[PDB]
This record gives sequence, C-alpha cells and structure tokens, in this order.
Amino acid sequence: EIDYKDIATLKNYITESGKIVPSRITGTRAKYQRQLARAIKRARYLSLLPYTDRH
Amino acid sequence: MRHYEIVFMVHPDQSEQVPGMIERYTAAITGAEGKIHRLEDWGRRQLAYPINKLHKAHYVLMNVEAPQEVIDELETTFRFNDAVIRSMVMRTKHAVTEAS
Amino acid sequence: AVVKCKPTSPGRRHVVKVVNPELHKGKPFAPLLEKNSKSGGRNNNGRITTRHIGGGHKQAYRIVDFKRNKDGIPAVVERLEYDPNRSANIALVLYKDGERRYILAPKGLKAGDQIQSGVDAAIKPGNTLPMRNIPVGSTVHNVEMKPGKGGQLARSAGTYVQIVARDGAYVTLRLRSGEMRKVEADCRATLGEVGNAEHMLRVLGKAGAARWRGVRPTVRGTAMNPVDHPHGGGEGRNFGKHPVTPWGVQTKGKKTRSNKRTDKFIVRRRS
Amino acid sequence: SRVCQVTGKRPVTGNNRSHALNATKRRFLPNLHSHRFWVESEKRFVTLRVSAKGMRVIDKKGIDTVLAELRARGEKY
Amino acid sequence: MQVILLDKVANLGSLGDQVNVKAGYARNFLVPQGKAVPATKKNIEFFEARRAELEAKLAEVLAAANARAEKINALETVTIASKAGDEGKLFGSIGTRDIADAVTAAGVEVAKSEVRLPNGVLRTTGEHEVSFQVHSEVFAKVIVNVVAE
RNA sequence: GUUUAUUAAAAACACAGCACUGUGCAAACACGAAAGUGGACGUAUACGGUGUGACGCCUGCCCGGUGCCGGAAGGUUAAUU
Ligand SMILES: [Mg+2]
Ligand SMILES: [Mg+2]
Ligand SMILES: [Mg+2]
Ligand SMILES: [Mg+2]
Ligand SMILES: [Mg+2]
Ligand SMILES: [Mg+2]
Ligand SMILES: [Mg+2]
Ligand SMILES: [Mg+2]
Repeated sequence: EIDYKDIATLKNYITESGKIVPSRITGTRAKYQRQLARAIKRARYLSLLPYTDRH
Repeated sequence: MRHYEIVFMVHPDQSEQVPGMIERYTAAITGAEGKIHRLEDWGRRQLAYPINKLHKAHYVLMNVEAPQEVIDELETTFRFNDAVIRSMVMRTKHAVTEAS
Repeated sequence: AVVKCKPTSPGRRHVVKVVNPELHKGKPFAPLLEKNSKSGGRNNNGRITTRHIGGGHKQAYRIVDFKRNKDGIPAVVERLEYDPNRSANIALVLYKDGERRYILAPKGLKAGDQIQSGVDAAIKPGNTLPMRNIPVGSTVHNVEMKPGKGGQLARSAGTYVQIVARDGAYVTLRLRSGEMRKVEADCRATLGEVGNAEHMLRVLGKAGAARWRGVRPTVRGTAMNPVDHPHGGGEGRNFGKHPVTPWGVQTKGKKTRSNKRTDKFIVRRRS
Repeated sequence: SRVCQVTGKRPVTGNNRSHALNATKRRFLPNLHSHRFWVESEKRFVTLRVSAKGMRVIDKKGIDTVLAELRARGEKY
Repeated sequence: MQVILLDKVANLGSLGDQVNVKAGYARNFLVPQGKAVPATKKNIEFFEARRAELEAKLAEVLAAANARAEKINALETVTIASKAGDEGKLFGSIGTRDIADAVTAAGVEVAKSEVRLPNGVLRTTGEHEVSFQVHSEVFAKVIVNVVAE
C-alpha cells in the first residue's frame, strides 16, 4: 500500500542523516514498517532520497 | 501479460529527446497487444546524490501491461542507451492510474 | 565435454579428451581451403631457428575471416567444425547473398544463430562492431590492433578482452595476459568470448600424443656437455650456475622486452 | 651497397685499439639516410640514399646541380 | 641556412627578408613550399628583377581567396546525410571529405585539405560550425547540419 | 620408447604431468654485416627458456653472500663543453 513515489511522507520516517526511524519511536505497525522500509530503500536507489548526509 | 511499473532517468542534456523515446517505447509495447495505463513526465528534478558527476536528471513514469518478452527485450535497449541512466522496473498485481 | 579414459593400458590411463558432439563429422568446405606445409623449425637458410618442432599430422589451412568487413549483410551459422590449425573451433557462416566464410566460434554460438557485422549491428555475441560503438565493460574477442588490419587479440580457445575505459579516440583494453593496452576506437572487435573453453582441461596422457601435434622432445641443459649448453655437464648431477638460455642469456626473471616504439600504448604491464 | 649516392662514401675498414693496444679489425661506415628532395625543376620528389655530409653538399650546391653529376656518372635515381 | 622569403611567413619574417633559419626548417618545409628559396647571389639578382611582380601577384592570390571566402560564406547552410541512430547518435561519422563534397555540390569548389574541424569530426546530429582556410590570412565560417531518415 | 655405427642399452636420455620465468605481435627468441626468414599465416587456454619428471601423501626454515626484479633522494662517474 505504501508507495515509494509518495515522497512527501517519507521524511516523517527518516532522520537528517538518512537513518530510518525505528518502529518503537514512530509507533508504526510491524507490517507497515516492513513495506515502508522497502519503499525507502527503493526511493534511495532512484536518488529520490539520500542514503546519508555526506555525498 | 502482467502489470509493470517502469521508471527511468535520462541525461539532462537529452531532455529534448524524451518525447521521442516515449513514443518509440510505447509503440513497441502497443505492437505486442500491450497497453499503457499511465504516463507522466516528471520534469527535471534535483538529485538526492550525484550520479556520474551529474546532479540533475529528467524523470518520467511509465506503468504498462505487456508480455514477458517485450519488457525483457526492452531492458536490453535500456542498458546500452547512454542517454538513460539508472532505470527501474517493478511488478504489480493491479493497474494503477493515479497522479502520485 | 571432458572424459577420462579407463586405464585399459599404460599411455591410456591418464589421457583426458575434450569431445564436442556439435562439431561437423564430415569434410571441411573445400573452396575455402589451401595447402600449408610443415617447416620443422627451419628458416630460409635451412638452419634450425626454433627447437622442438617437427613431425606431426598433416594439416590443411582454412581461410578464417579475421577482418569481417561484410557490413550490413546478415549471415547464418551453417555448422561448427574442428580446426587443426588453432585451439578454437571455426563456425561456417552463410551470408544470405550466397557467400560463405569461416569465423572463430564464440562461446555460445551454434548452428542457425543470427550473426551480423557492421557499425549498426545489434549487441549480440558473434557480431563485429568498432569499439567506438561497443558499450564499455563488454567482453569482446578478436580485436584488431589497427583499423582494417584484422583481429589479433583474444584468438585462443577461451581468451577474451575486456573494454574498461573509453577516452576520446582511444579505448583501453584489459588483455588476457593482464596488461592494459590502448587501441584506437575505430578498430573492430567481436562480441563474446571464444568458444571451446575446455581446451585447457585436456591431458595428452602419453609422449606420443605430443608427437602427433609436432612437438619434438626437449633436452635439459643439465644433461648437456659444457660444449653444447652453458649448463654443461659435471661428474654426477652438478649445476652450480645461474640458469641461462642455451645462448647464455640469463633466464627466470630477466626482463627482455625492448620495444621503444609501442611502449606508449602500454598503460600498465601485466605484472 | 651502403654507399652514398652523392659523395660516394663507402664503408672503410680499420681496427679498434684498447688500453693494452690490442688490434681488432672493425669497419667505419657512413651516416646514410633515405631522404627525398623536391626537384623544383621537375615538380617531383626524388629519393636517394645520402649521408649527412652529402645532404650538406646538396644544401650548398643545390639539388638541381647535384643530380647533374649523378647523370654524368650514369647513376640511376 | 640563409634563405629568401617569397611570401609573408607567420613568425620568421616578411617578404624579401634575409634571415637565417635551421637547415631542416628550410630544407623540408620552406623550399618544398613557395615560402622561401635559398639565399645565393644567383637568385638574389633574379629576385630583384622578379621582385616587383611577386609582391603584386601575391596580392591577387589572397584577393581571390578573400572573394572565394565570401562566396563560401554566402552558403550559410549545408545539409548532409549519414547513418543516424536513436536519440540522434550517428553510428558512422562525417569526415572532412564528406563536408568538402557537399560545399562543391551545387556550390563553390573547396579542396579537402582546407576544411578545419577543431571540435572533432561532427559525430552527432544537429547543426555545428565548421571553418575553412582559403588563405593563410583569411578565414571562412558556415553552419553545417546533418540529418537523415 | 631413446642412446656411446665398431668393448658400456643402464639407475643414463626422453616422457605425459608440475612449477618458475620471459613474450601484447613488426612478440620474445633464433639464423643472418643487411634485406629477409622461422616462431606463425599462430595471438597469453599462444609461444620461448629453465628445472623437475606418471600417479598418491607432500614439498619445512634462511634474502647475509651471488644473481635477478623494483626505486633511485644522495655519493661517485664517460664522451662533450
Ligand atoms: Mg621448445
Ligand atoms: Mg617439457
Ligand atoms: Mg652426459
Ligand atoms: Mg656429486
Ligand atoms: Mg657399442
Ligand atoms: Mg652392448
Ligand atoms: Mg632428473
Ligand atoms: Mg624448498
């Protein structure tokens, strides 16, 4: 359901240095976090999101 | 005969050829009884990180439904086309036509 | 395939053969053959110039198209056949205009496959294009040193050349030996590796096997007398000398290349 | 035939002497080179086997005068 | 070497000067060309009688070249065809001979040796600029475009 | 299998196999004052040299000496000036 192109919402679940925020903090469900991570990694590959703050 | 989602970024200097490539790629699938369910030209966008000493790329979206061979034979063309860099394809179960 | 012979007799225990059922069992293409005679290592003066050459089975040369200048005419692989003159096999191709030629068989080529040569040819094994149009990082074989001169690199059974960089009018090639060399982008190359990669797994098994292919015995320098070889003799087995060639040049380490003409194209040596 | 076509220089034989004055026969041969000189009169390039000294002779006398001597000697060029 | 210049040379000197140069420079370049001749008493007297007309004649050669340069410059567009691939990438190339023939075809006769291609060999489609050297002191320019189907 | 034709046929030589090393093609190398020729109408799964000598289990330590390879700031150093 979570789409990697839905780029506006992705910063809500990543930090400044590109860290993926853990579910314990964001409170997202386990199922959604798994697909969320896939979306984030997918976006990073397309240069839509940064892997880290250093490039 | 499955649903596919195709994203490919081209060299910014080739921003004037993107309409041509879309027609050729669309023609190839439509010739094999396929049909395009979504087409979107996202324009030149800022890259999150540089690729090959390059910072701006032209983004487009292409969600299609076609047989195995036409995408498989389309991938090889993507490889040797220097204009396009870092293309991706995906598998989907249902056709989607949203603005996104 | 590689088959180990059963030890039915000495000289057959250790023999390992390379069997390719796809090779043509019949006679070669007669109009594309010519006679080549054995020299025995003798030059025009009659002196033995290179040693350990002599005898062996009679062989007939076959004109192999090393240039591949037939541009824009597709051809079909008629058959693969054995080539006594080289480690690799040769694929007989038929251009649809009615002309037949011999080419080195690539890794995956088989009878009936489509092959095309030219600047606009598709990127498939067996197709010949200038390295200018060939994408970088692609494996190629039968590379020409000069445009139009014919391929001279990666002609052996399983050899190949990797295109690593393309800068301006020159392409840097990773040769099979490990040395990096610069060649003009206008030179042609054939996509894909050379076929019959199992040629290195065969074992002759017996002394006569080497003789069949014109390799005469090699005599060690230690067993020589001082007059014949620098290693000389000595009562018993005495060496006490730095190893050298039979003409006194030090071997086993001494660099020998002295070509100042083309060291410009050698970006990096093999080691 | 390592002979200059202009000055007629040919290899000559001498011996090289070491510090102990040992004499071993040797040969002195000229600085012949293959060079082509334009003939301003005939609009064509002429190539002949000449030495460094011979080139200077052509420089001083001129190519046109030099080829005249070769014709007199019957040497083909 | 001491030589007599028959034409304006870029850096060595001007017409009629007596300036020494390297033997190789005069032997292999100036003498085979018309730029200069060896400096000897024989030619010096011949030069003096020939001095008046050579200076006058060399003025007409660059005048025709300048006139021919304008004629070349008049044809501001030349169209050539070649093997053009996808996204305008040509598999082949457009050599100096190809561009030379185009200008003479229904145009002005231009030698193959006066075409200048500093940016390369025009291996890409579109329109590019090519320069010619009709004479040592004149220039010609024109836009050249290649298209094919 | 080969060898001292005519006192030595062998444990000697060769051998398939193994290893080191050279060689990017106008290859190294070799015969030639040179042209040229062989290597090879072959192209590093190729070719030359060297040692070992099927196969099986293995092949330890030492780079001071000699040789080779790499670098070379410095010292010393030829013709020439
Ligand atoms: Mg040998
Ligand atoms: Mg051996
Ligand atoms: Mg003995
Ligand atoms: Mg002893
Ligand atoms: Mg006896
Ligand atoms: Mg006996
Ligand atoms: Mg032994
Ligand atoms: Mg040991």
